[PDB]
Amino acid sequence: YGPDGDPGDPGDPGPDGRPGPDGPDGPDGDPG
Amino acid sequence: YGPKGPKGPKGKPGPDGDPGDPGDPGPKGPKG
Amino acid sequence: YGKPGPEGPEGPKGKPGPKGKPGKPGKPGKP
Repeated sequence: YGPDGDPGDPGDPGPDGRPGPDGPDGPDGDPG
Repeated sequence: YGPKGPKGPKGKPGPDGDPGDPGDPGPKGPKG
Repeated sequence: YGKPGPEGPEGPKGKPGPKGKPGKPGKPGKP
């Protein structure tokens, strides 16, 4: 027959991750 | 000797990415 | 011809997702 063929190419990079968490709460407002 | 076999199937896709970085802080609350 | 080559390696992990949305506003100040 012959030697085994070359390995296939690496798979595709995985899907992008999900959107990150929402940022932290802003500081409370100044007294009037 | 014989010729090498056909190239193999491409690999499976990678796993999912991590969630993104946290968002920026909210704005300051309105003044009183 | 030889036998088929092996399946390739699994792909790498995906890139991190997009940066998150801004946080909510602070509370209104008091009178």
